[PDB]
Amino acid sequence: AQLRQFYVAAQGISWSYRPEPTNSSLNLSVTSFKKIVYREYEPYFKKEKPQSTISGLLGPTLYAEVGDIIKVHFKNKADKPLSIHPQGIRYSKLSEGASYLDHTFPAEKMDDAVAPGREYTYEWSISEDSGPTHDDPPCLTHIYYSHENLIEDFNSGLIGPLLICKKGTLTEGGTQKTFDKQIVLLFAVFDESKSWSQSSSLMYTVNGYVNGTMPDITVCAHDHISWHLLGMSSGPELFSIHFNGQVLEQNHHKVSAITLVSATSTTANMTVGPEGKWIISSLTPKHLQAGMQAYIDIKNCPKKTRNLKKITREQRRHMKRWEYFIAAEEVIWDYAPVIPANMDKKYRSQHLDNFSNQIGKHYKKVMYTQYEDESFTKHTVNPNMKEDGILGPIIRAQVRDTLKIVFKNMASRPYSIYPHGVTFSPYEDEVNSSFTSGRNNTMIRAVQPGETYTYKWNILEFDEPTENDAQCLTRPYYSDVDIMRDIASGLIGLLLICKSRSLDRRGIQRAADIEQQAVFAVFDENKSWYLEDNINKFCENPDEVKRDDPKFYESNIMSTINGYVPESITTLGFCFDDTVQWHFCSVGTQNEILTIHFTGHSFIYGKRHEDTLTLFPMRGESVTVTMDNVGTWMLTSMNSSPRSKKLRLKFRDVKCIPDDDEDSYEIFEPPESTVMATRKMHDRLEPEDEESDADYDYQNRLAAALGIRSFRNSSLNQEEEEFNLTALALENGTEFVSSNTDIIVGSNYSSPSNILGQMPSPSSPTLNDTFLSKEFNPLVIVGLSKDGTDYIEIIPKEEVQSSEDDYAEIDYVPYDDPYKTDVRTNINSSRDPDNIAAWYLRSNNGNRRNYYIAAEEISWDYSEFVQRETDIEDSDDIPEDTTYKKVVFRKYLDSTFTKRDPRGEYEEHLGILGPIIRAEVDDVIQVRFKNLASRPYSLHAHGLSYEKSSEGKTYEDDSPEWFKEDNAVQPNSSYTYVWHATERSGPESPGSACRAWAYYSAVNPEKDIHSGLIGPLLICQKGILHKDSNMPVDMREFVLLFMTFDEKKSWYYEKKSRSSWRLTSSEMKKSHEFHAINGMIYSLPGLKMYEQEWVRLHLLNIGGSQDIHVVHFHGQTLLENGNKQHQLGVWPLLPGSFKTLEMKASKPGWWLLNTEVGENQRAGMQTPFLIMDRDCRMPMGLSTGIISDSQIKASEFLGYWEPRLARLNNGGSYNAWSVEKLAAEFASKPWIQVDMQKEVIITGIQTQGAKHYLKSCYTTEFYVAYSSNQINWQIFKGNSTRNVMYFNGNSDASTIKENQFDPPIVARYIRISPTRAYNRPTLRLELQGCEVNGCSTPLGMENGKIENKQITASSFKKSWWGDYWEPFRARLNAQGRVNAWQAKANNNKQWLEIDLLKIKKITAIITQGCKSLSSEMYVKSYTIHYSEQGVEWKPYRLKSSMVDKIFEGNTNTKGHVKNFFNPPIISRFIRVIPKTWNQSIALRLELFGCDIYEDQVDPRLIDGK
Repeated sequence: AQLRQFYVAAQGISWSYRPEPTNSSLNLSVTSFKKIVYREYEPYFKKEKPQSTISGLLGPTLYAEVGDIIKVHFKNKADKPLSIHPQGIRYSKLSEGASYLDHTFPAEKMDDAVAPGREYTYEWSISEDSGPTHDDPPCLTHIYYSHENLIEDFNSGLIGPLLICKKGTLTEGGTQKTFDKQIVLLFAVFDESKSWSQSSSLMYTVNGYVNGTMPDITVCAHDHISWHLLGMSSGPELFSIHFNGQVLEQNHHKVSAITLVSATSTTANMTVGPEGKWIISSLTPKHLQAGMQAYIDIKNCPKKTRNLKKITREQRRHMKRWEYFIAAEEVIWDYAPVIPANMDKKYRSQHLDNFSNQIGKHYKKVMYTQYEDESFTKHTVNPNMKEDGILGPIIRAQVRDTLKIVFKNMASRPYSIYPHGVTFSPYEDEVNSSFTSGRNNTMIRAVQPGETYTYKWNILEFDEPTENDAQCLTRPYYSDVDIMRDIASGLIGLLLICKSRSLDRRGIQRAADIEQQAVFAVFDENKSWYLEDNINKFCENPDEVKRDDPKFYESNIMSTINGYVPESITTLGFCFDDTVQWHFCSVGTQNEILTIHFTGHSFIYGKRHEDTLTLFPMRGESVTVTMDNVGTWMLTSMNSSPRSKKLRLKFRDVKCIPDDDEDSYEIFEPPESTVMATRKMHDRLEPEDEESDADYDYQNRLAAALGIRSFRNSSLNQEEEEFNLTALALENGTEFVSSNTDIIVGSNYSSPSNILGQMPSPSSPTLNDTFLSKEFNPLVIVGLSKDGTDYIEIIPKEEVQSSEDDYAEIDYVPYDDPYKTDVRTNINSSRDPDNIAAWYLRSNNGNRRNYYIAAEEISWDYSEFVQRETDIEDSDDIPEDTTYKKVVFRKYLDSTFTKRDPRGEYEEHLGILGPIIRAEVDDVIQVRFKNLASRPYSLHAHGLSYEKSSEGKTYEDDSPEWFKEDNAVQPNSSYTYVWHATERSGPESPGSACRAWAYYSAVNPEKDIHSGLIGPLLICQKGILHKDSNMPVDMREFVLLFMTFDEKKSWYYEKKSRSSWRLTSSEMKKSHEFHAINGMIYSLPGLKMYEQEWVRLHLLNIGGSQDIHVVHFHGQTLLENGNKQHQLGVWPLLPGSFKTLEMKASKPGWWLLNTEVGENQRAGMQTPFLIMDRDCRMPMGLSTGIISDSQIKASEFLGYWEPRLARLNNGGSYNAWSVEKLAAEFASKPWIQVDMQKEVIITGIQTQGAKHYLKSCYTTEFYVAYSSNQINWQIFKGNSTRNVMYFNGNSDASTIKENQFDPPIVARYIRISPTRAYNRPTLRLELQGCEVNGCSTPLGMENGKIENKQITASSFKKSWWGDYWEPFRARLNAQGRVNAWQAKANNNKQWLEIDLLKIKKITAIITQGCKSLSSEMYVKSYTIHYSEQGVEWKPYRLKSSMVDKIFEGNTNTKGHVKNFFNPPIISRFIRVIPKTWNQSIALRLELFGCDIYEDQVDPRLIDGK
């Protein structure tokens, strides 16, 4: 246990982004912007503490360890109120640092802002749950900033780092015990226009420097470094950091590039190379336009030589260096190979044709060519596939080997090559500055024309792929002299590094084909230096050209895949039950993010299925796809940007010929070693044999590991250091009910009958609407006019497929014309009978699950629940008050489509989202779709497997005599879709309960993102769902979509007419569209949860572009579960992402939900949510006499049985309320209305019968209604199937029955009405609940908890009659002749004192008294005093003047009176002063309030030193 005390101050300096001096950057007043920055001081603010030289504009680093307390003494020194706010800590209301509407008293409003020249103290406590001990690097990093004004505070500085470490790894000075150096980096963009001073300057900055002017970072050789990477900007930005000639390990993955988004942090581990000076920078072209660079220098520190810097000798049994030959040769390139017949012969297009638009484009390029022997450049080129038009040769290398590359330049300019992450470090010690001068920061030497050179790559043991990776990795390689202009010319290469277990492309499962066709490149001809030569011969004359013409500038950019335009590309074919390994990479960069989606199949990424890929600039990925659906499909750039929508590939999965011999053309793989022409790799030993026929030949100097090698010691021991405090116990992701209301009985249920017994939809007998219809037929109103047509089809007969890796490739001649025969749909009798659901019914699973869905049109208002915040009338939110026509999905009951199913209480935080579709593993789902709109719509699933005639797109090639009924459902029509759940759609083995998918209408992709059609669905394991109703049983689930809506693309029949697009480029229709979560901008209701409870969250984002959303929950830390137990604090969401997370609630109150991206958070996307209390089963009066009889009203009573004089529970002579006549057919029943004058939380209700005159009467069923005003009300429904909740009621007289409201309700008027009863309808009720937006609970726990030593009336204990009326017996319900004391003196100077050990906050007091049957005696008035230590005794007085407020008292022997007081009192000692007494003084009491959470700052190791 330690106390970490820090002294800080925010002060103003003069700064110009240039380091001639380190701190006060001025020279001859060239430029000087005002800035405000944090600074650290010595104790008691005596002298400023000296700063290092690397960090110019960066706050002090804060560090902490689990089990400690942080105290901060912030004070202000600028002309601005400022504050401080951390990110990943468990807050309290006194140490948050942010201001919003949370209904807090004035004493809680000091953290919001401090005045210039004043100071405040911040206290934080760390516990197990906010800990780093979940199988991850020991120390996590976070960022802290100012919350007073997000836009203006950040742009003037005010940024600081925070670190949290595990237990036992920290020293006195803040350093660890193992690592040698810790380095922190910051990347930022500063905009001077939005700042304290108004100017115009935009800077891209590392720390505080611009244009690559940063002091060097010098380290020694072969040392371990720990890196802490941040990144932040006021707008949407992304960073792709790269370290030259180095490799890193992150989250059990070996990487060479680090991707970051604004307001994120990351930790990394690194080992450095032998020597040299290297550059580090980003890869986004916007960053390459500016400097964005930093330098690193490695020196040879003496006597620290670890006997290994980077060296491995040549004693490898299977050496891969051979004689590799490449060349860089000029060529004429034709982009469209369609004008030849089908040659694709990569021959030089010598024809120099010149048209208006180039045909035979003859662009001058330079490309990587390949040869055979050491007599380099003689006419012998190794043949390969006709595809891969412009990519260089593919290179393969394993671990622990050498590669010898011979490069000859023949393109009249210097050129070179270097790979990414392939080598831990090039063997730069061998080379010398005589030739390899390294320029300044390269260490790689270019080669002049007519010269040859040799490079020696060496793969070390530290470059091996980790066990939690794919089969093996892919990396790019290109030129070094000038990255952008060399990339503009067509030279690209790929290198594959494969594992010591992965034999070098011998056999990868059964990989018939390997697709290197996965490179997307954008070529710009305005930057390659070959522009002059082609522009000389392009036009009729070269003297009339200029860059002003858009038709000239835009026409020179070509976006292609593998150098071919997507139009002129043939299809592909694949054998059934075959595996294909793809590897994607993007080199042509357009500072954009790209995503791709497969149709009909799914990926396997790591240990999970994704079915959607997002690729980053200059990054490589590897996936594997299993072929299992016999049909034609298409890879598409789904979720595309508004531009570049023409990116598609076409493939076929054909049923394989059953011939035992010569099913297709195949001799296996005749090369088997990538051998079409030898002598390029003749020393490439046989892939069949690896480095040990019987043993590995080994030569190394194994002394780098100071300790034991310990490769056996895979220290993934799941170590869990534990330390708990307050009420925060250790947690791991499981199914935890934790602390809330719950009972052991009931709970789960089974599903005995599954094959056909599941008919749950028509269960509800009555509903709201009524209009009769039936299912009819598909009813495609339009004729057979090309609704189903061969949109895409090519039939190729090609031999160069070559069956690249393992097994045969189809001949494309002997295929099946339908190739969807199976037995399912290959039926020539009738048409499309829905009996295929009976087929493939998986064993005994059965579980035919039926759903009915309709689509219809409504009107929507974005901002409705803002009324409470709408203090000024103005408009709703805009002069155009946010009302637009939309179309949505809705759920009905039966095939008639006549009655609607009302939305209950669980499903109200949904808004525009449609009904939820739930299923268990391996279940058949039949869904009916009914179109009630005025134009066609369809239904497209996602993730789950399906067969054709169950899709919604209009691309398919398979067009049999069935002109497909689906793909268009015109008005007044219905269809039946059949879907099947399988194993690959389920969750993981050790992961959460289940995951989430989505569906949407997909016939034009601009009706699903917009116009309101969203359909998220859930698939979960066996034994979870309930038989009667498809409901979860274990945990509370929440579903969160959030995405901006643009009301200009929903133009079909919700058309954007609006006075012909009325705007002046300054309206929110165009300028700032509606940022919304579930269709509303603020005040999302229906979010309630208990304290110390587990909640499952499904965060899903689909569609959109260039939108990255960071999610923050105030006061809570969320855990990510599944197979690795990774804990984090903030999650970013990418386009087309689905995530499942778990969360635990910490403390009650009102908290905020937002996204901390920046300027798009102040214009919407905010939501306050509530945590209520641990328990609320406290009676709310109505039996003890607190509630008066004037608040009770009924409509009918028999007479002499009053309705208001009968609400008591356990007494009376004439007891209850009677009606004397039950209704005929329905309830239509008289009601009892109860009012409470306030808003409270209601949880349950008790009931009792009647028994008099040798007769027993009791109600059996009833139903409840509630309201906040007497105008309108609702009917309670939850976990029920008959759309109204029917309670079980009584069974016998004089026996209490208890019921629970599964979601707590909020209201002020309640009314319950019976429906059936035995004998005459009779009732007797009691109510249970608690108070809203406050801590109201038996804090003192006077009735059972406090020991009999702290509540002795030490003030004036002149109380005893003699061992009879001993004090501290003053408890609310003390049976027997026991109560508080009776004063012997009965004077006016004698009072009561109560002591508590810890400071606590008291809110209300209930003073029941006069418990004595012999004689009744109470108190009529009293006053209150309090103190800190016991010498102050500050009287409780009103805000007007110094007057002791008088209080009320009892009025009868059995009476409970509860006194409030608006300002709660925070103290330890309390004193009660009796003033007026009817008779001898007697008392009983109970205290209410709560304890301040983090006051655990008792002295333990002061000053932390």
